[PDB]
Amino acid sequence: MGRARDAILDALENLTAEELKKFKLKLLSVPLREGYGRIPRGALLSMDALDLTDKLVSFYLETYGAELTANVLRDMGLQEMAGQLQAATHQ
Amino acid sequence: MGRARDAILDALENLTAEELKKFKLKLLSVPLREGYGRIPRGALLSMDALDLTDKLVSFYLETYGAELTANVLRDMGLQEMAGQLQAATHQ
Amino acid sequence: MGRARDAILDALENLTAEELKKFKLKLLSVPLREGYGRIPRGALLSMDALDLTDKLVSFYLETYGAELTANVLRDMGLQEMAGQLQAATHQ
Amino acid sequence: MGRARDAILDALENLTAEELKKFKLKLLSVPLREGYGRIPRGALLSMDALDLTDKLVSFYLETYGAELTANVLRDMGLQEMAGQLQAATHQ
Amino acid sequence: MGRARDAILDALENLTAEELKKFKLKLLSVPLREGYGRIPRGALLSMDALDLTDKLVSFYLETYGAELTANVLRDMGLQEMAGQLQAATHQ
Amino acid sequence: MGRARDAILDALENLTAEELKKFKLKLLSVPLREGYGRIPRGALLSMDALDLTDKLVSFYLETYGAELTANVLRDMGLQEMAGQLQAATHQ
Amino acid sequence: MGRARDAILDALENLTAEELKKFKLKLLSVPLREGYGRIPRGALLSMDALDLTDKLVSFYLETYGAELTANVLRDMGLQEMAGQLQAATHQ
Amino acid sequence: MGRARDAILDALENLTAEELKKFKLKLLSVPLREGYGRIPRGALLSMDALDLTDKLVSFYLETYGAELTANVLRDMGLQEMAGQLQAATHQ
Amino acid sequence: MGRARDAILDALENLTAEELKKFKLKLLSVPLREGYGRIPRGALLSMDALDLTDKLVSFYLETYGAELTANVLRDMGLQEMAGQLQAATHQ
Amino acid sequence: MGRARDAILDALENLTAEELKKFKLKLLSVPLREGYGRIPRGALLSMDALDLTDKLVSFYLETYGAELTANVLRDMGLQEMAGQLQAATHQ
Amino acid sequence: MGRARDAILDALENLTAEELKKFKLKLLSVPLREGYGRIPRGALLSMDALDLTDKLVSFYLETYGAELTANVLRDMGLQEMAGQLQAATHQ
Amino acid sequence: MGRARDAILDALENLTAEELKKFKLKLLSVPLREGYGRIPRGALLSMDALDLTDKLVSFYLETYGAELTANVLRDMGLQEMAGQLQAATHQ
Amino acid sequence: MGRARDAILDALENLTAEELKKFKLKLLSVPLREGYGRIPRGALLSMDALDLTDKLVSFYLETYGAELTANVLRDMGLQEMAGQLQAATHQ
Amino acid sequence: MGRARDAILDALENLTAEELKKFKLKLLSVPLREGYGRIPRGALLSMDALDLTDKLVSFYLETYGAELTANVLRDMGLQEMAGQLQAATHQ
Repeated sequence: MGRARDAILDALENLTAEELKKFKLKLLSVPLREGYGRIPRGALLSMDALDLTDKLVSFYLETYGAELTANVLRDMGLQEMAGQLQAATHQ
Repeated sequence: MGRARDAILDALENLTAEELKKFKLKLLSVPLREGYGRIPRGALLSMDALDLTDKLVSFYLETYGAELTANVLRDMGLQEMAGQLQAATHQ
Repeated sequence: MGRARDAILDALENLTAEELKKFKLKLLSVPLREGYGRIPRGALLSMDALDLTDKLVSFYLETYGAELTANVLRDMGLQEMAGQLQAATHQ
Repeated sequence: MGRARDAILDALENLTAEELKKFKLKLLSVPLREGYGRIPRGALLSMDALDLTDKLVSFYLETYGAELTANVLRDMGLQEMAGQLQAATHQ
Repeated sequence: MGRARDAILDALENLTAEELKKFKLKLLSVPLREGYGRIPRGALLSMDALDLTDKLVSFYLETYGAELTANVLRDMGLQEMAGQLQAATHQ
Repeated sequence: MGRARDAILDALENLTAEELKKFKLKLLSVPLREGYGRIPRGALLSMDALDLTDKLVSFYLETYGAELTANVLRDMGLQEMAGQLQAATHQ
Repeated sequence: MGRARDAILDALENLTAEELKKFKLKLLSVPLREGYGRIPRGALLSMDALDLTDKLVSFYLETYGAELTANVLRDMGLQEMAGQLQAATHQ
Repeated sequence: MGRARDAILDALENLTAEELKKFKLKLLSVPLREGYGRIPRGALLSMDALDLTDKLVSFYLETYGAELTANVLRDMGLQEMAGQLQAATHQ
Repeated sequence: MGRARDAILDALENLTAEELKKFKLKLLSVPLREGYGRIPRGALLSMDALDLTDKLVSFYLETYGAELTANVLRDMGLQEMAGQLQAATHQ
Repeated sequence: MGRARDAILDALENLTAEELKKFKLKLLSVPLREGYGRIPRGALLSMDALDLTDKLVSFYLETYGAELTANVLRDMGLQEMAGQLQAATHQ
Repeated sequence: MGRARDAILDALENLTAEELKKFKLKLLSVPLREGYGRIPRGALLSMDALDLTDKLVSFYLETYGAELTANVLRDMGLQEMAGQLQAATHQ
Repeated sequence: MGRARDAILDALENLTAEELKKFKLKLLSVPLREGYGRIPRGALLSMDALDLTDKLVSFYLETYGAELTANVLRDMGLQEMAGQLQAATHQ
Repeated sequence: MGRARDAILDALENLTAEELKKFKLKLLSVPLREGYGRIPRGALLSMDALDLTDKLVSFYLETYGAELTANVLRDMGLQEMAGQLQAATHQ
Repeated sequence: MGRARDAILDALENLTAEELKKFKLKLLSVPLREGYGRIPRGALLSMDALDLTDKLVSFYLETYGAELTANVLRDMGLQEMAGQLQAATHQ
């Protein structure tokens, strides 16, 4: 199976518990491409890093799952984890 | 078959576990129209969102099942989920 | 016999204990083509993955049984298992 | 989904922990329009910026949620964050 | 069903998590009218506001459930929530 | 809600760190009307201006909470703050 | 039930945070009457006023629970709260 | 049938979930009279208050079942529940 | 039978409740040799250590089941358990 | 008749449900003497303590049934149940 | 049954929340006699005092279970609890 | 990993607490390159040297993180610390 | 329990905030008898008088705990407090 | 088991609350040998001394776990703790 489920894990494990809550809150309002659904609010507010990675790779695909994570990380300020994620997924 | 069982599901899945319990508690004393029964305490205080949706569409109908849910949601303060539920069910 | 009963099993076996309930609930309201019946609520809410796959291939046929499963999976958000099922069934 | 949940977050994160308490205290007595509820004291006096933004966007809507926040910010003296919020939300 | 289970909820939700402990502790020693039982210590010291309201309306009735709660609230100093509860319940 | 929770805040925020201590100390011996309780020493000697305003408005009512604060302010010499508080609360 | 669980609470709530620690420390070496147990050090050094009152009335009885608290308060210097407790409990 | 199965329940319901574990642990090593067996560890460490009461009145008799419970409660420090149980059972 | 089912248990029983979840998540994406199947998500995300060991020795054999476990453990950083497993299995 | 089916029961009833699973799993690979068979997996992973005791005394004999149980109990760390089993069986 | 399970509990209940963690960590490397097993890390780092006492008396015997506890307690500095444990266990 | 996280630490540890506050105040208005975010006021005005270094290296990269710090240090007068930082980071 | 935990408290409560630091610093290098441990710097350099007394009586015994404190007090110059401690502890 | 887990503990308990944070920050940038992983920031910036010792001995081995700690301690200035650690570990 694709390695995109491991690049996201190494990015969501390098950020503290106060930035994970902000990530999960930003994930409720980020614009989405057509044909994709949105994770319900009842789950996004309890999931930890592992469940969040699994849900991200399940609802979206590998490529879009990586791109959306990188865009959200860039938007909230952190550009080191976003850069690492882009470097890992792109090649 | 009627799609009002899917609008209620999207309304009970966007609220946390401390708001679902309040919803189930206020469902015990909400005024009811004539000819409709009340869900007993034994089962109502254990069902999750899916079981709650099924049971709500079981005792009540599509139209009244949506209206009662919207009224209860507006009663407890949440006017976003109630608004989207009304928008979906009305048309 | 047809191999479409095996593609459905490989898709419903990757669903957790909470997503299978949502699948079985969405199966009660999904629009149906003319000439096909609906699974009764008495048995639908008790089956496991194997019984669900067998019953789905029983009421519907291979092609429609795969298409309905893929549509229900896409509707509830999961677009990875839906894509896998489509790839397996189409060719 | 609307972006007014993001403009409020950028306004409640630029004020210290001594002004957040004042904001949450003035939120308990601010005048409200008809049809809207008031956040209970039990939860309002324990939330941080993220939960406060989520609850403010949930109880009210995007437009009124932004207007009330701007009015409360202007009431307590801070005219820079209120102006930034108005500029972000209006256009 | 009577609306006395809603007036009590609005009174136990406007007091913090340190006053709820005091409420539950004082509930173990207040005088009781004849014919009524006392909540056991094992369950009382673990309930939050919702279960507390449910059990208070369960063991006692609506009228006595409101009067006892108002008396306990007045005993521990809080004369705002007690006054609001009295105003809601009496008329 | 009542606007008397804001007039008290504007009066306790104009007190230096040495005058707030004297206010909190003289609040321990001021005569009280019948039916009202006294704030315990455990919490009274730790609260800041915001918590003090909240507790003053909770233990007493709006009218008595304002009158007692004005009387205490006048008693220790400061008549500018007491005069402003009286002018704000009365009309 | 006995009122002695309310007289102790009004005595442990009138002492600051550095006197509760001293109270809990002197509670570890005060002489005890025969037949009564000693609170373990593991839980005694974490209890706040409410849990301390509950445990004090649980391990000992009303009369001995009041007398021991009065003796400990007198031994550590505070003669006002000890006098208040004695007056409340005796009559 | 004897009322000794009701006095034990009223004593095992006034103790919290952290004291029930200690009760069940001390029940594994308390000295026993001749002719009586010991509850196996496999079922003892999973029973709740109701099952524990039933097992205690089943393996032992009413008189010895009350005496053993009182002695175990007195051994572990709690002399209020033990005294209440003794008063209830003796006369 | 083979003793490699006991060396794996001694390695999966020394992982905390948070590292077993990571092990089960990384087991969903680890590269696999030809001719071997993959455990479905529906069952793998609920297994504890004992069922995980049994399933690992069921789908894979003794040698490959040990090598895959050692590789997964080493990949997530844990190089003490991997060393113990290698020492136990190789000789 | 032989009493070794009762000594085994007293050893399998003194261990919790989490250790019985480990016992049943370690029974799948323990070395066996020549001439004795192995319990199949289909039945072994469903039996409770009573069925396990009966089946263990069925395949093996009294002496070997006790010795194998003692060895397996020693392997998993429990040397108290193994000791009491040896004491009961040997004399 | 032996009373050495009661002397250990009175020693592990006198440790604060930070000394029990150190006890559990140092229990992972203490030298052991021949023939005795070591508690797995997965369960040892989550046990509280009661389960710790039960496991300590289960894996080892009464005498060794007390001696190991005394050795570990003295090794970390605390020679009061270890002293009373030795005094209780020896005679 | 890059060593620029250690060169910044030696620059923010040689300056007193009256200069760290000025550094943090100047960091709120310094011009920034395109695509980079600005640290919010709520967190920036509470960080010590270590948290400030971590946030500086996280929001920006190694090179820009060092260059911005050197520019800010040069702006506020200190040319020894900035020179040391430039010498360390450049080569 | 022994009264030597109270004689130490009456000696460490008469030290100003500048002499307690000197006492704690000299406690780090004082010669120790064989068989006794030394308090680590991580915890010792933050304790107040109450925690210091508790740790002093816990690590050492009553007699040695008093003697070491008296010697340290005499070594730093204070011979009135050391004399009082010796008089209290000796008889 | 090896005693190198206890030598690290004696070195991390001699660091104040401000030096442990610096140690944990230097642990994020220290060069690593080939074949060893790096602890994620999510858990590194929350751990206390005990969890840090356990995790350090978990990712690395006894020898490398000691050498890395000694080098990091020497880098940050403290050569007494590093000397003690080397003396303990080497022989």
